[PDB]
Amino acid sequence: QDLSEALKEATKEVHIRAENSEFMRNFQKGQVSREGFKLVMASLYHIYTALEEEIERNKQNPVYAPLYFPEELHRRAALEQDMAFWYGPHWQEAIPYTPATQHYVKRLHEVGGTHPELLVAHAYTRYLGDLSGGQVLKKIAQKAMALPSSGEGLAFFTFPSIDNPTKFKQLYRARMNTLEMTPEVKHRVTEEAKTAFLLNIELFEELQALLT
Ligand code: HEM
Repeated sequence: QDLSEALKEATKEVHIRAENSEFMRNFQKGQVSREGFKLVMASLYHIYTALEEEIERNKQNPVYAPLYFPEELHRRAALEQDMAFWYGPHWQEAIPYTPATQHYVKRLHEVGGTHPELLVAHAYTRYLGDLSGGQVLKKIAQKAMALPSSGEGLAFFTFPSIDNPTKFKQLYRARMNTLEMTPEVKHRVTEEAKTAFLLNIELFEELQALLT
């Protein structure tokens, strides 16, 4: 079985649970507010910064190299633009760094520095989601908060270097399937993907508590 299919099958259950977290449930209903949106986007800024720092550290490592697509996928630059939009010129000293966000970042650094063969699980969890349901979330946010079609405030959800997300997603999956795989690695990669989803659920649960 291809790694791309194994990951989808391994995370379809936790994905349903993630969609139904209180925060995401409210988001989908279009009940997302500026306060809550700023919290999630600031948290993602920290998460993608860590993820991409680890991707750079392992770009030449065969256990990840086939998935090195910084021009097309990396989100740090986009999040920096969004932070300036939502938090202003001095966003760097204004954005929050929640405990759940810190925990996620911690695991990313452990994986990138000690278990790089599992980094693909984290890239899969974040990037393939961004190219999929992330586009649905983008539309909901635009409608709920009156964000312009021009993209301001939603750079994170925009991929100017990718003509068609569906096509790129198929390419990314194909390259994922070229990674040298063994039962050992496949087993652990799918397990780490479930952990990545849980880290996201825990973040959402925390943000919801901060909002309520
Ligand atoms: C607000 C709740 C969410 C909505 C509306 C949503 C919706 C979707 C949709 C419509 C797809 C495409 C399904 C398909 O092609 O069969 C998808 C796939 C995906 N989502 Fe989400 N999603 C949500 C939250 C999340 C979260 C929290 C994560 C984890 C960061 C996530 C990660 C993924 C991944 C990795 C994929 C790609 C699956 C694959 O093709 O292998 N999603 N999502």
